[PDB]
Amino acid sequence: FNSSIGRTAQGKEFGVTKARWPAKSVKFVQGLLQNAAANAEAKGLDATKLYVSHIQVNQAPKQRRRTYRAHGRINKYESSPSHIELVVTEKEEAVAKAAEKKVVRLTSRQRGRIAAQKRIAA
Amino acid sequence: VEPVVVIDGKGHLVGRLASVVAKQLLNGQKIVVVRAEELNISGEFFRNKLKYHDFLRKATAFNKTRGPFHFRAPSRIFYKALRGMVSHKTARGKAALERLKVFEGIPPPYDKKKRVVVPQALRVLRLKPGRKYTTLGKLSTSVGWKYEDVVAKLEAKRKVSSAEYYAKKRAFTKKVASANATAAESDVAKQLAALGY
Amino acid sequence: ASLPHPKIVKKHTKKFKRHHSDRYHRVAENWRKQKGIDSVVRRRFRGNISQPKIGYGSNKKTKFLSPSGHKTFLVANVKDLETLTMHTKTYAAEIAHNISAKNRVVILARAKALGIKVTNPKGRLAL
Amino acid sequence: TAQQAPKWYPSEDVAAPKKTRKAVRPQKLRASLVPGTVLILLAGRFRGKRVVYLKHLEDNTLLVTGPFKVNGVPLRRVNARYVIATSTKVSVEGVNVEKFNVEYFAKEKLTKKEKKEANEIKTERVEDQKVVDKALLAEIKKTPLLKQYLSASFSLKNGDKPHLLKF
Amino acid sequence: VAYGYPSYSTIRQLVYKRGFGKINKQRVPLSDNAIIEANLGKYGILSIDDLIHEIITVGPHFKQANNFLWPFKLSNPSGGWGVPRKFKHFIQGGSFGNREEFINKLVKSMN
Amino acid sequence: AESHRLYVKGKHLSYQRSKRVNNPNVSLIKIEGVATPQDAQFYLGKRIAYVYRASKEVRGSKIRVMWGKVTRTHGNSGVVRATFRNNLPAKTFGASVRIFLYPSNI
RNA sequence: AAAUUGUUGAAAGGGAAGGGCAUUUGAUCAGACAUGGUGUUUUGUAUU
RNA sequence: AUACUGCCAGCUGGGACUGAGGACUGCGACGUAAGUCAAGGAUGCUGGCAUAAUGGUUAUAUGCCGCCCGUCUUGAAACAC
RNA sequence: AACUGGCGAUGCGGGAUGAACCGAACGUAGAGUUAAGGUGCCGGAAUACACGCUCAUCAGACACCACAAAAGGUGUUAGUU
RNA sequence: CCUGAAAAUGGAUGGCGCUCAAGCGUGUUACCUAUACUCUACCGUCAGGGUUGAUAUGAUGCCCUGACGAGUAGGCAGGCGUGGAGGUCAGUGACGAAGCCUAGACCGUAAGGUCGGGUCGAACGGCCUCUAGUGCAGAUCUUGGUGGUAGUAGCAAAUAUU
RNA sequence: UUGGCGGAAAGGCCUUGGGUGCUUGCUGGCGAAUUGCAAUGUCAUUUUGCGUGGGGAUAAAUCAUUUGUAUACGACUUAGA
Repeated sequence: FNSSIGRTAQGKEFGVTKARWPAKSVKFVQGLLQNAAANAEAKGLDATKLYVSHIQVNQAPKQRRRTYRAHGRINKYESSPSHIELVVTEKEEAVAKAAEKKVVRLTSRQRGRIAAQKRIAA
Repeated sequence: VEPVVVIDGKGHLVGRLASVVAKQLLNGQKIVVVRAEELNISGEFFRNKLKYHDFLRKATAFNKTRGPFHFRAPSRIFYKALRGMVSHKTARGKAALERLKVFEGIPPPYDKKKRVVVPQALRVLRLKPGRKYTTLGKLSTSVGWKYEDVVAKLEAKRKVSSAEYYAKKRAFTKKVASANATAAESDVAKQLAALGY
Repeated sequence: ASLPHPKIVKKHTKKFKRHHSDRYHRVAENWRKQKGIDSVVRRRFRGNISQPKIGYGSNKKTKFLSPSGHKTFLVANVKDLETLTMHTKTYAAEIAHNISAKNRVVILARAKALGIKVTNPKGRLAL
Repeated sequence: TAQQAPKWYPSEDVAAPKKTRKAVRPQKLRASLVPGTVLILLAGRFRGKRVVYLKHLEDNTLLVTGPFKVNGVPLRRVNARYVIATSTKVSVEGVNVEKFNVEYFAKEKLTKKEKKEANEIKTERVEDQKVVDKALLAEIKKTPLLKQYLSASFSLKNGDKPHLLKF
Repeated sequence: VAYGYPSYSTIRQLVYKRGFGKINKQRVPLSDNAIIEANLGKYGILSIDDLIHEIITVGPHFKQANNFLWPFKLSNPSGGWGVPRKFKHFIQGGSFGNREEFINKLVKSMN
Repeated sequence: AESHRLYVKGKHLSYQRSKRVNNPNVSLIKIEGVATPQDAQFYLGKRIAYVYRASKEVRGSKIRVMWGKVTRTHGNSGVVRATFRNNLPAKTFGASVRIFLYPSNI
């Protein structure tokens, strides 16, 4: 959602030219981040390995106003509220190992070859 | 079917050579063409000069930087001749064009290597004797190529180094002939003669 | 067990999708014949989708057969299995979707007892 | 339900085939290969190896030997379409060949449970090899270079054109 | 059309290879002497060669014998038409019209 | 010695095609050293294999194969017509093919 | 439910995308030598 | 006693696609007498693999091809709606 | 306006492209031949064979068809008196 | 072959390029490939026929033979699906009906039918028939809901705020 | 290992010395077999790991601040332990 917004050097660190400072969005996310950190503290989590593992903003129902246009016309003047949710988890180690055993199917000629290679080799 | 076929363009017709190479590239033969400046076009120099001026006319009217790009180097003129014989806008055509390299003179990786000719495209085999023809180097210079004089000095260098190797080659081969003359009248050589060798 | 059954590879295994059902959401994929005056599909232009035609019809002695060679009969109860008793090599039972799990066990037991192949003898359980 | 019993019924018993008029006539082998001819194998474990042709077997299959002493190819049987017959011929007179047949190479196939989860030669078979090879070697020595001929595996070389290549 | 004068060889080959009788408005392959005798026996034509004979040497019962034969369904010529363009007269280097004896080569390669 | 070839070097040239319609079920194959139809008759009926590699080992191999046969000759210049068990992918135009010496007649 | 949206995740992308035939590659899946030589040498022997 | 033409129910090879179809019949061929056969449509033998290997689906890539549908109209992809 | 064949109502191969031209009209597949049109490369198919002719400081290059004329040239070739 | 021969964006023997041609006239072959021709399989349609045979096979059943298949406007036929009605399956079902989602499966040329998995909570199907307010992509269609545009146009008259 | 040569894209060529294998130049001994009558029947790199170990010299850009030779914003020109 960056069409025809301004450019800045503070987007260089992200490899963009277009960036902004959404104060109201940042404050709301800060209040949610604080709620999540408080939720983790009451959950006994480490609270120094916590990272934003899930975060998502979708549209809450529109708050509807109206705006007056030329020649006695009315248009919508709508808010686009947000549902925000996020999940903070602490970073862990490798999840698992031991990939597939992959039960092998060889033909008769394949078995004879490796048996011949095995005796040829040492 | 060789891994790379290196053709020298000297005394070759650009169109017929472009046709042969394009077929080889499509069939999977990597090709490099050297001596692009000594390539030939049929017709007098004035004819082929006028034709490139006609090609020079064509350009996008509202922005000349998107129109046809008129490459002046003799290697690029051959490349243009070949790209017209390849479906270059398809992925298969890009792959065939990648298998081709064109050079003026012979850059270092190829003046130690074998050079072949295409009899279908050779000028002394194709053109009727007495018929006027254009050398690519002179044509390219006239339309704005800058490196004819540079190539001539670097080609003179390569040739004179190439002359020493051949005289060395003749030196090494004559020692075989005279030593084989003394190792001659052998039963093995007689037996091979009876057996086709 | 048998002969190498007909319908070897293909007559037309691809779905006949409705034209422009890939273009608009409102156009469902259920086959509809284009009736337009200018339709490239109706006029059979090269490079367009194929329309269903009676020539695609399957061999009569293989038509309606599963890959196993049995025809599938929908069965709602054990009594619906009586018709399949003596034709276990040409028919197979399919337990209807709305049969309870307790009654599904009974139909499975009877079909296995008389050697009736069931097309879906694994519903309502895991392996 | 739709129907208590379908109005039409299929067949219960399995149809019997009718009498096929296809008699199995003997194979007509090509003339290039006669017993004693040096062959070249084109496929299998011994692809490219040179073995002499010994006998035409009952299952349309050539019987050949290296000899095993010469190139490691035992008394074996090959498909006639997977060999190349050459003009080099050693006389097959002196080696008895009447004891070889399809029953000679009876297999005793493996069982399904026998499976290579991780990854012998009969005395008569090897003794038969020692009899055929000594009789066939004894004739190989009459042509010089032939024992060295039979050891070298065949390969195509850059420029070798099989349609023009005479064997 | 292309037409001309067929010899005995091509008529024999036409009837043997592509010979079908019009029987009950149906195109049934000849394939047997009985099939001709059952339909043309009243005219004395009892064998396939009896039918061929009534065609090559135009006999009194040619019309019945010829109409009994279904129209012959030939292939395109095996080696081509021998000309770049069919739809000129044979005399003009085309293919249509009367080629007197050269119909035999064209038909045999089509049959 | 160092040479171990028993097949003939061949190039997959294209599908059988008209100007604008191609038939993938038939492939046109060049045989190395064959420039006339008469020399191509030797290879009629001979087995062909397009040999290619895949990153996933399937049945103890990372090398997969499609088999075929030389069915007839094509044109005047030694190209032959070939059909494969599965048609060739058409990214293999210009790719190498192996024409074997079996089934053999010499 | 759909449109529309945040979007397990996968994939593709040099001036649209989408489609048809064909194969390849990836992913994914249905169908199969389970009881019928002995009327039965083992195997919880009327469970074959 | 021959690069031409015609004919042969003359001969000898090399490739390809197809195998439809019965619980029992027809027309024929071949030896001088157990009957066989290439005669109203494939069998015999031999391997490998009982698994995603073949195949179905779907995504991509590749080759070639593919203008936006409805409508009125002689004529629509239309710079017609 | 006449006769016919077409397009409209029709895809398919060819004429790059195109309602009508050429070829051929269409169930779903396979093999073999072809049509019209082609076979330097794009592009499947002879940079084949044979005899000539033409060099253009705007060559020419295939019906419908996407144009060119009168008049001229010891340019070149053949021919007539 | 050349002159005659002048038009407007850059440009089209289809393009490249071609000069004892890859040009032009002609001859001879070889070769390429259409949904056309030949042959074979399978679908359908139509036509012409056979069949009252045993303690298994409703005769609109079973079977044999041949030909044919383009289609707008339009006609007809056989079917697919929807709401309700009579009859039946002494049908399915809270041990889960209906509905919905599912680049899962099967069947049918198709309309669609069946089924696996998920969600779900009270009804609902098959078959023989009856009946109709019975099938949508369009009507600048109706009502409702929602996009791209787009965090864009903009939120600058009335002196001015700290 | 010693001498050179090669800048067009050299990135590769020739080398004098030692060691070290092989050598089918010629003649022997032993082995191979059952991959079952074919099945590519598998023989040549980019990149990764709290990989292995033998070495190797221990930086900058960007934001922010600043500048006006620059500037709609970005961008630019400067300065700044």
